[PDB]
Amino acid sequence: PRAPRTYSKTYSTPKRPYESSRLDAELKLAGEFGLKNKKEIYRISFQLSKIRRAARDLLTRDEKDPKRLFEGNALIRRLVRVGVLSEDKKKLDYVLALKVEDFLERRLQTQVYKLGLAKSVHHARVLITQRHIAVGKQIVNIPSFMVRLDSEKHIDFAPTSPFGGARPGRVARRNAARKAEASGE
Amino acid sequence: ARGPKKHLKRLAAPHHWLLDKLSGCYAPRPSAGPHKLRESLPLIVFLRNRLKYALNGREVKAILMQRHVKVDGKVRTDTTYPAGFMDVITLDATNENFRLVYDVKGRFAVHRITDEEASYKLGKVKKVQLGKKGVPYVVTHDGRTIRYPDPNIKVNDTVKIDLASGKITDFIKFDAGKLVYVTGGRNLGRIGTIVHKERHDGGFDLVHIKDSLDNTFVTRLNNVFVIGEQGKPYISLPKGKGIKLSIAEERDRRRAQQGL
Amino acid sequence: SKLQRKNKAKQLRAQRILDSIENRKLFEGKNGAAKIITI
Amino acid sequence: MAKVHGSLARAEKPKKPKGRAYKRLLYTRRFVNVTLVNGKRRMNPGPS
Amino acid sequence: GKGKPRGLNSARKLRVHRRNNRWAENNYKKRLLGTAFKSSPFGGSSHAKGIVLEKLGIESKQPNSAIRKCVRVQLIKNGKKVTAFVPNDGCLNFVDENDEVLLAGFGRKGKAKGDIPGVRFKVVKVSGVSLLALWKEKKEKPRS
RNA sequence: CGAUGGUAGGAUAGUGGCCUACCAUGGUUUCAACGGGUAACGGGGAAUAAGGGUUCGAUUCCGGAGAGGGAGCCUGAGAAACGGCUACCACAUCCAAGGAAGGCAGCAGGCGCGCAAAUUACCCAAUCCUAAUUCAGGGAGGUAGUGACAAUAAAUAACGAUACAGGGCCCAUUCGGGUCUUGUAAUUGGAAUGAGUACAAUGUAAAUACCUUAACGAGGAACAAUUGGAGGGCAAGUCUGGUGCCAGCAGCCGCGGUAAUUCCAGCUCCAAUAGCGUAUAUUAAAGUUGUUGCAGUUAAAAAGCUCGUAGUUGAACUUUGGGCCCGGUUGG
Repeated sequence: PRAPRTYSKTYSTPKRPYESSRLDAELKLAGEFGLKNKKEIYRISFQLSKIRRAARDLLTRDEKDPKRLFEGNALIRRLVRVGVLSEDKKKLDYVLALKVEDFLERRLQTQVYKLGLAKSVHHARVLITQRHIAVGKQIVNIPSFMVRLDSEKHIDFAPTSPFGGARPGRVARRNAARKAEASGE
Repeated sequence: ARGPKKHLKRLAAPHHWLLDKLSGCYAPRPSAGPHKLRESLPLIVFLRNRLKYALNGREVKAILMQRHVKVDGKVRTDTTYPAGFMDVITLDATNENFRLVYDVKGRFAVHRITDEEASYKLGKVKKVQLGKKGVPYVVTHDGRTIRYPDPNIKVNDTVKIDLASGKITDFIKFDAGKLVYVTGGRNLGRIGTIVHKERHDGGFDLVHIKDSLDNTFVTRLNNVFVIGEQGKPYISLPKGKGIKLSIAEERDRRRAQQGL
Repeated sequence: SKLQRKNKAKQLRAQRILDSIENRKLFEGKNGAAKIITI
Repeated sequence: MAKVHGSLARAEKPKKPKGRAYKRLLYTRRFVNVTLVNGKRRMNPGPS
Repeated sequence: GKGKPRGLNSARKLRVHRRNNRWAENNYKKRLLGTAFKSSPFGGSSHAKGIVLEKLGIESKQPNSAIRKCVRVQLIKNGKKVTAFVPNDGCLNFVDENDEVLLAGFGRKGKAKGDIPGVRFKVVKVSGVSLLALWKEKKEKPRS
């Protein structure tokens, strides 16, 4: 034998499948941000609905209760460090009215279009996938990075991509090898 | 089964050795020796999971066969010899001398000591009896028998042993207000002093111990190891010195110390 | 009791597992076999 | 009837775009334009 | 006073009445007596293979009326026989016989006031080939 | 024919009706004994979950039992051992017919069964155990092949131009003066890139693959997404074609008796995107198992009538008040 390897499932579908007032607000997020399927939106409601449950009972036990103070001021501290809670909303009741696009506005697909690198929200997810953008020194290629707050200011192009750096791709090299040698013949 | 068992599986290994749960399938099983099974630490968990000197099992046997590693002034080559509490591990080609003693969160700590403290060893007193041909002896917690003691020694006291000749220099009694180490249970590794000790006839006796910051707790009698009189131990204590810090107090004490 | 398996088992297959024996085991290997092999 | 075994790749209608681009297409065809039948609503209708 | 005891040392009457008349929940009685083995033609299984005896034609009498095509079969693990159903060769042209077939159940309960009459099973594949792969014509029945 | 106790022996590593002698007549039970069923190995734990709960646990860790079925013993610190021996029972192998041998619920692999489950591969490099021992051994264990069992990350297109439209904010004189948004124009342009292939290097016990990287690799019309539905529940059609080619008919209300606002097909739309498509179990929905928390006449449901076992449940009362003083953290 050996030890077993833990895993977890990360989303959850909803109870009523075909009812129309749900189906549109999911649609207007998938066109606003450009997400592939609605499994990507269930992924952000799961993660939210365990944050909300975690604060939902530290509120029940008393104040000046040392489990509220150790597990509270860490949950608050992690949400600000990625930049979802506002810096003036550092109180535990304020996380109970958090919303689902306050995480959706921190992905790399959304934080690169706002910071002036791509002309549309679909020019982001194809710029990232093809290894062009590199926070720090690291080419990432995941459209759901959830950028930390003190590293919003490091995003740029890559020191290998033809856009922000060296040699052109194998169209322009192929076109230069289609015309410059063909200038004599 | 039919005889003794000889393998130890990986998840059943004792937790405070901190073997990672993916590298293999079995753990080292400690040999029969001076200290009990789940209260000791083999020489392979020391020399490759604490000091990081060796990178294999095949490297540890290459160290032990060159006759470097001693315990208590005696050479060992058993690759799972069971070193336990208060043992002295004297390497030679580095001139380092170690002493096995407890951490505060419940672990076996790396401790360097001098070249003069490594000439002796404490040990408590598990029984005192009258042997064959009328001579008496005394049994320590690691199993040394020593004939001809002073008559004023009783059980649960503490002797001091000279590792050269295997003999006794002096001893400490057991009463109220002494320095005491705690070697088993939940408050494991804390140091304090005796308030008083109540007794239950035909049961397990309880001591009450006060810290230095004056907060108290209770354990059974056998998890209590006398060290010295108040303010004066006989051994070199680790950092923290057996003070329990609450988890609130040790986040920010790590925060303000983070100035590197 | 539940010997009714050994009733229904050892009295479904006893002759259907008998129609295909000796065509398979007339080739026991000291005298009675000759397997013809071409390459 | 069956599959053709020769599909090695070493060395009537126009298509639809498949994937995240199809979600882009649906966003336009009901949320950047309009279709009515006199205020009353029978969108994606029968041609009459 | 509700007709049930309330006092504190009363836990034995309360738990021995509850399993007493728990025997009217209709599918808890099926599970403890274990009638799934002793009466059901499958014994407690999803699917089962049989071998087809003959073609049958069955009809539905009151308000509905048409020509429902079914099939006899005999199960291999059991020897007992049932009548299955084959779905919508309404052209009347897929009789087949002395073949190996795989049954299943309907998600069963129904309405036979139109008299869509008393069968309980269906057919999902035949002779090692799915049914829909023949109706949508992706395979054809294996023979030499 | 030891069932419950007393006294003395025998036997064992040792206590004990464990066994044997003489004696006593005990021990269990409606607070369920004793017997019957179990498609029952027990726990750590698992799925569902407002709270209470219902249903599982053959299966990576610890404990017990077994080695075709019963019984018996040898060697040993340790076995009533089966990769030890001996008997009978059920099996079955070779035979010059005198005889002689045998146990895959270890690892790969069998022709059997059934709805139902992988290679007769490479090595001791790691993890650890054994030996007279650093060196030898290990199907324990590691590495690959076969694997839509389950779980995580996310390709299948993104940018321009004119064009023709409209809306559009505005210059509006009215034009277009700006800002837009689409719409489409087998209207036109150039850039990006890994699926795949493959020098090297790195990986590894040796290799294979993933990370890195020369040369190669697209208008993509072909490097082309699929399963299920389009009266109602429940998102989506007033569309044309059958002589009812290829009619009960779709979980349940039902739709067929030509042309159907459901069958059979074409077109266009909807839902999930790797389908949860169908089948069988179980959980929520279920206050349709009700401690929390149901139902009393007419809807399923209060026994013909009073005395009375066990079980459950049972009125009130017996040291309150007054005074002084220290020392906590909170609003301050």
